[PDB]
Amino acid sequence: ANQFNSAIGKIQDSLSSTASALGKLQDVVNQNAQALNTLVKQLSSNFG
Amino acid sequence: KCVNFNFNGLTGTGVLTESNKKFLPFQQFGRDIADTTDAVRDPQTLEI
Repeated sequence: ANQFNSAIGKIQDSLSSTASALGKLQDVVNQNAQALNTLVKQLSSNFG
Repeated sequence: KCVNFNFNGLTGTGVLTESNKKFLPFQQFGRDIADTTDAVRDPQTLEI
């Protein structure tokens, strides 16, 4: 009981102190952001 | 309302709504992170 309850508390402290553990999902948002922004910015290019 | 708007610098079609944004006296229009114009100032009177 003291091992599990303390382990869950460490997860809550790890997620609050370290925000880079979720970067796996943040990359999906970043890949979408870079893809959506690039497709819009190509409208300004002259393409010759 | 949906209208075709041209103030002195560009052509475009959209809905114009006055906002609380503040432009510098020498700043004509402005663009977003996508390099598309989201705002324009009245060339005649002072409106944003």
